[PDB]
Amino acid sequence: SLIPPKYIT
Amino acid sequence: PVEVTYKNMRFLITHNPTNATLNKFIEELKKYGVTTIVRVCEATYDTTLVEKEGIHVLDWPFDDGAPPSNQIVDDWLSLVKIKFREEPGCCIAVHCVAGLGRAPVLVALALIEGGMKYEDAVQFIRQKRRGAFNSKQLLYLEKYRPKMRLRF
Repeated sequence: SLIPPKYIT
Repeated sequence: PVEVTYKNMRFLITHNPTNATLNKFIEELKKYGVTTIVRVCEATYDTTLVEKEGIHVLDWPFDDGAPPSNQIVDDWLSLVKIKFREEPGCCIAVHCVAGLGRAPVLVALALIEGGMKYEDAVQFIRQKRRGAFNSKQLLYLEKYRPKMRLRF
């Protein structure tokens, strides 16, 4: 329920 | 993990931290002033704990031995001019999946886009990382022509 989201493109 | 600076820039290439050290990594990273980390290779870990600690993680990959798009260079170039003028003394970490991989290539661009010839940047880098820029990469940098909109 966390994983690596963030970033943009 | 190695580091290279030039003018207002200070980067820090690193090794894809395993989940087994993420806690220590963060501690290392924060001891350098690293506020951002660009992952240009496969992502093998969560970012919540990191982002928890004011450290954004941008994910802009591209196949090693392959020119990093056109977008990726923009952002990189912008990111670099911004973050540095915006956070005086801060570091920016770039890391790959295996080891160095293609990470140097960026930093190089950062140096090239800063008034350094590609060789001047290749040397400046191989000073910290014994062997980097496999034959192919050396070509990319060589062909690469800068936009050159970096004020100092």
